[PDB]
Amino acid sequence: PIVQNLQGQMVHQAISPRTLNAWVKVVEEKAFSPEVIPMFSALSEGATPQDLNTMLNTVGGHQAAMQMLKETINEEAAEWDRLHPVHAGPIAPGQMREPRGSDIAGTTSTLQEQIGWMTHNPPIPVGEIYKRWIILGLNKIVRMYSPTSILDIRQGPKEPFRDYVDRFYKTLRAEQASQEVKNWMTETLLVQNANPDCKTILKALGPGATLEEMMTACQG
Amino acid sequence: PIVQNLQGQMVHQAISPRTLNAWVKVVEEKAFSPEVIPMFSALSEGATPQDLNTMLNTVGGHQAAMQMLKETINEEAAEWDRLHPVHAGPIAPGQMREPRGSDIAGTTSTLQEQIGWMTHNPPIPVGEIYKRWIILGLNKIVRMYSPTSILDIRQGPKEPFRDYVDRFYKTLRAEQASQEVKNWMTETLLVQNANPDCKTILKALGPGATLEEMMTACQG
Amino acid sequence: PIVQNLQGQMVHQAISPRTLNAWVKVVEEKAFSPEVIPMFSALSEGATPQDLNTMLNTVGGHQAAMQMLKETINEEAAEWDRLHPVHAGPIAPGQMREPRGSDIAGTTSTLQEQIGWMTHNPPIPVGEIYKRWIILGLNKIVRMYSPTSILDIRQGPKEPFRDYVDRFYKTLRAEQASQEVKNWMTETLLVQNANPDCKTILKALGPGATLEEMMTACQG
Amino acid sequence: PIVQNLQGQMVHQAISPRTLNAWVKVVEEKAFSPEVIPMFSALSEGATPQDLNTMLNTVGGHQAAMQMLKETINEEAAEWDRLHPVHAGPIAPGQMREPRGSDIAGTTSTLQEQIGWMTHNPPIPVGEIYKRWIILGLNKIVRMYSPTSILDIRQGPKEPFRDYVDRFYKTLRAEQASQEVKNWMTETLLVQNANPDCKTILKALGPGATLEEMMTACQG
Amino acid sequence: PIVQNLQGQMVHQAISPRTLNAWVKVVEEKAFSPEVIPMFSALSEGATPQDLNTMLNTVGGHQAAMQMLKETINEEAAEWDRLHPVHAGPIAPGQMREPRGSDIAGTTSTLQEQIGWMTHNPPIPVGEIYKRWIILGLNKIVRMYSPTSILDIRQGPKEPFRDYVDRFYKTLRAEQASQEVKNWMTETLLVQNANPDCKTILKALGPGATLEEMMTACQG
Amino acid sequence: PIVQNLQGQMVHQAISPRTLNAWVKVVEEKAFSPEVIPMFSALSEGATPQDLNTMLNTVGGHQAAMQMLKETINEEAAEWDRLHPVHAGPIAPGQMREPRGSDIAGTTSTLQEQIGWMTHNPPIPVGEIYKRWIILGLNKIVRMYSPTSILDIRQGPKEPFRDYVDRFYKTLRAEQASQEVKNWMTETLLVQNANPDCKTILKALGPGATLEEMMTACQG
Ligand SMILES: O=P(O)(O)O[C@H]1[C@H](OP(=O)(O)O)[C@@H](OP(=O)(O)O)[C@H](OP(=O)(O)O)[C@@H](OP(=O)(O)O)[C@H]1OP(=O)(O)O
Ligand SMILES: O=P(O)(O)O[C@H]1[C@H](OP(=O)(O)O)[C@@H](OP(=O)(O)O)[C@H](OP(=O)(O)O)[C@@H](OP(=O)(O)O)[C@H]1OP(=O)(O)O
Repeated sequence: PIVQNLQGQMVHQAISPRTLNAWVKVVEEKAFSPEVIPMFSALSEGATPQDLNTMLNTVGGHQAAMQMLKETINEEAAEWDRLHPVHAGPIAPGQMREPRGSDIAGTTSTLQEQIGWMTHNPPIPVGEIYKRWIILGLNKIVRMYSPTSILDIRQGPKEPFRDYVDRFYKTLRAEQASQEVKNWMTETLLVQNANPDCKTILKALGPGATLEEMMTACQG
Repeated sequence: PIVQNLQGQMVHQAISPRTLNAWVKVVEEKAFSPEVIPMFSALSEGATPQDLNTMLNTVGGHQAAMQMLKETINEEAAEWDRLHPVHAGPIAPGQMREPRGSDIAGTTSTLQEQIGWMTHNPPIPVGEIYKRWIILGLNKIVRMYSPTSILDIRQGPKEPFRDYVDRFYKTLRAEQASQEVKNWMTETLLVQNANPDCKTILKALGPGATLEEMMTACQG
Repeated sequence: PIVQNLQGQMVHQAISPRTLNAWVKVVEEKAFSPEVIPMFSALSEGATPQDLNTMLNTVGGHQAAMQMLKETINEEAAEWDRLHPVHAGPIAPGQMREPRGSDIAGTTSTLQEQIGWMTHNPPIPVGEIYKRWIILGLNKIVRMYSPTSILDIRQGPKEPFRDYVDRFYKTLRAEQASQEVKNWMTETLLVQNANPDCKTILKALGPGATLEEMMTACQG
Repeated sequence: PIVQNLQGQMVHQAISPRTLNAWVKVVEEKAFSPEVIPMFSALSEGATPQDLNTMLNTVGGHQAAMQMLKETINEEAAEWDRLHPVHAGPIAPGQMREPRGSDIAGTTSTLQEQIGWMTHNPPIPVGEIYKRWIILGLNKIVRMYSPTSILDIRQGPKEPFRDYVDRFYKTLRAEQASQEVKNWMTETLLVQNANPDCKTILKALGPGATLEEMMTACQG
Repeated sequence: PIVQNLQGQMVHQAISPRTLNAWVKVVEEKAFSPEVIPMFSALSEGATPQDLNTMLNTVGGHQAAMQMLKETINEEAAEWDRLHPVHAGPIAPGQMREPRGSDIAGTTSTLQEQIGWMTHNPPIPVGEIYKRWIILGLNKIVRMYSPTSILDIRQGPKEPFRDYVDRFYKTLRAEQASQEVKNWMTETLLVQNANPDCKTILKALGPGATLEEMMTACQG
Repeated sequence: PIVQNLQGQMVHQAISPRTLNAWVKVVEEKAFSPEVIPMFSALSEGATPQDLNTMLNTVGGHQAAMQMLKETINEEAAEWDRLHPVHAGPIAPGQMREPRGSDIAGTTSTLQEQIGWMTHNPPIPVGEIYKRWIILGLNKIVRMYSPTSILDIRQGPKEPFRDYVDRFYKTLRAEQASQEVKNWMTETLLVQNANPDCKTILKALGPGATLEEMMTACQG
């Protein structure tokens, strides 16, 4: 992608084969865990919209997610076009006007236009907008691909509380609810669906008990 | 290949063995899916025609498709020679003669000649044209190695709609239809080739809903 | 992370895929053993808080420890906010106010703010404070994942004392005890919970001898 | 090999061990397939005959082919010596006479001699000629390695035409006959030795066609 | 860490994860053999005391050896403090006093102090002192881990003398003694504790021959 | 090691960890074979003697060969001391006297002396000489693990001729002798020790037999 230059501006460079190999490995090993969402921001720093398009295309299978993200990109491009004032008239030499939905998506914009937009004055980070749209698409796709809800988790009589609370927090992270709702569910459902023995132990522990005390109490 | 040197001008470089090894391993481990076409453009950027020829030559097996690509290269070179009259003029330093059909593919041109063509003023990315030429072939190559039709696709009574839409979009990517034709064909056949209960539910929902409602309407 | 340009000004770079891939693979493979605590500081030196929280988020599984460390980070940030004399009123131009309880976590502080803090006059090592908080959280996590206590280790009648003292010192490294108590216990517990013949040999050898004499006298 | 300087003068570069290790491991792991013939050039660009000799000597297994290629190199060096007699006379400063029969084989010469030959104007392509001789030796080796002829191939009744055409083209590539007769026979023998259904479809198509049409007609 | 730059002054850097991963894996997999002592010196070139401490602490298990080497480091630091003059009072600005016994290990001295000491004129090779202390600790732990002495090695009645001489030399390399003692042992003990037939053949061949002649004398 | 600077002066470098890792892996995995003899030289294309002995001491096991090569190094140092008289008197400033028998091995000379000798005018390839000394030693190392002679090889009736000729050439290449004896034996032993059918075929073929025709006539 675009790499920094020693005491210089930002110039475009070829995509590292290591980056794409790591991306295909991580999207072929699990491809449906929340931690792959930060991984995206660990590799899409400063990348051109063309790089985003190539990364989206290089994935194998699961084209339903590709259609989902394409639809979200189209609708958000339309909303950006309607909200942002239209640009016309003589364009200043050396720079280009604010790109429309087609240009930011990379379908009609070449590499030179994206490079000029990155080095604009003031710089226009439409790559950031495109990747935040992709982040929203990833959020909705991980909502889609989550195979369980939050309220249906139940701890088995022989099931340890360790992996129980682990999967509870995994589904909590998969949930898109507000912070206060997350706090309420983590304060209630963590005991509403546990084993009865240490359920009553935690009830005896009183309200607002930290989870370390609960985990040291549910043992045995 | 030719890479943009930091705080300096671009210079020719030898092909890294790792890129070729990754290319050959991904060719031998994966079928002729559409997503391999962008992957090629993720490794052939800033490459001389000789580099592209070497990349083509490292193919392991499936030489029938290689013969198809060679024939398409020959016919495209013939078309290029036919549409470009022979450029006759003085030969002086700083000016290089017009490459022919055997020269764009790099079969009869040395690496130094390609470097001189790249450094010629004005720059001639004719080798890049050759790249797109092979891309064209790769397109039909996919259509050759995914012989399953798109009209005959039908979701079985026990076939989940997730895999149904996955294979439908795989064959769509294998298809040569334009963007609008693809959109129309999907918006028709997705509801035309579903389970009867899904058909009734989605027709009760009505047209205009995105694929999200299509998925969430007839779950199970 | 943060690097110094050769004969140049300070420049902030991204995270290389090598470091994150190695960290995630070693975390997913190796358990929550004490040796992972130094390993983190091997790869998280001079890193911005945003890089630290992205590295934290890229982990997969064991979300109970993640929730516990988030709680500890939040409470420590609140304590830092209340104890520190939070400046109020106007801020002079060209300055940067003290980090917030959420700015140190990186969830509300932009990368430009982090860069300004790093190069501030005088510099603010907020990233180091966050790293120390992470170190405390990892100590809590390794205490949580401690298999057994330290007083229950018993030497087998025929098991060699070599692996006995090895696991004793491993558990000492995994122990939550302070400095003076561990100094007291490293001179009396090992000679008290060994085979009787070697115990009496060590007792006759005299107190104050280092562990090399202990192991040589205990040789069979 | 010998690499160009960053806007400077030609400087010899050290041999990368990774390329040699990859070459030897792939040669010893997969096969003695003719696919090594082109990719060898990708690993021997701008390399002195010493580097080629070092690469050749580090091979493992099947020393009979090594003896064959050594004998071919010796006889071709003798041919070069007898066709082009050894030059005599004092060597003017700044130039150097052509390499001898042993010098061109990279045996009785040092790296500095190759550097002086390369910097000499015109540059004598001793390395290129040695590479051509190695290519001819490998062509003879792969001619030997062929376990069957080209005219005895027959297609099984219970086999798809894809494997038949694949093996026909791989054996055609493995052939060392003249290109003219090869291209003449690749349009006839493929149907002269095909299954009856392909034969009937092709003779219904009529004499003369492109292999794309042939292989699409064989489908179904 | 301390690594030279291309035609430029040395700048601070960080140890690559692959180096530490290889170091820890070879430490945990091969042995606590003397050959690891040079290996460490291969990976400790231009390394700050912080890097040395991190590389030391990244090992998993064998904590008894870690405690032993820490104790030897502490006693060596005490010896250095008592031997080298104890500076009292600050020095003129621009210079710093010699690092304390706790500063060589890096327990109390930060990386900035180590960098300042390294760049100070005259240079402070405190890292070299720490490395040689680690070398002494490795030598003593190798001597500890030797399962047998050099005096009680007996050749098997049917075991070939190749394995006998190999194990004799391997044990000798683990011996911490002068080179003259090693020469005397290799010249005397190699025949004293051998099989009667090789003993008689060795005595017939005389004591003036080298190891090669005597090992080729009584083969079988 | 010895690395050329970009159009600059000669600058010393430390040994790359990957080079020594590859060396030790190929030594431990692949048995002692002549093919690894070039593998050493490619890994030692310019290095100080200190680096040579450092990479030589990394190998674990087979210490008998290490002792043999150390003895040969000592005897070659004695030879160098005898043939090259020791010189005394004044030493020119900026230059160092020629290395002695102990200095070439690097046992007494420090890294600074090696650097000064590398940059000496005229250059002193003392380390190069050292490497050729090692070559001599490894020659007799080839004689160590040779299990049979060059005339006891026999082709079994059930064993294919390919394996027989492969082993014959392995033993021929491994064996150290003159060129004339190899030329004599490459036409006598192989025919004499072949299965009777193709042996009499070769005898009917007569003189001038080449291995290619030899074992293409032996097919069947
Ligand atoms: O291509 P990069 O991502 O910049 O990584 C390179 C690459 O190593 P890898 O292919 O293993 O990643 C270099 O190898 P070449 O491409 O030159 O063959 C290597 O050079 P050496 O092989 O000589 O060590 C260099 O290391 P360095 O920068 O120390 O010269 C290393 O860079 P990193 O070590 O920063 O990944
Ligand atoms: O550490 P791993 O996860 O096993 O990956 C390694 C590593 O490659 P990366 O540095 O890209 O991770 C090796 O490089 P080093 O760490 O030894 O420098 C490389 O070896 P080469 O550099 O010689 O290519 C090797 O490849 P191989 O297993 O073919 O030897 C490759 O393994 P993977 O290819 O399985 O990732």
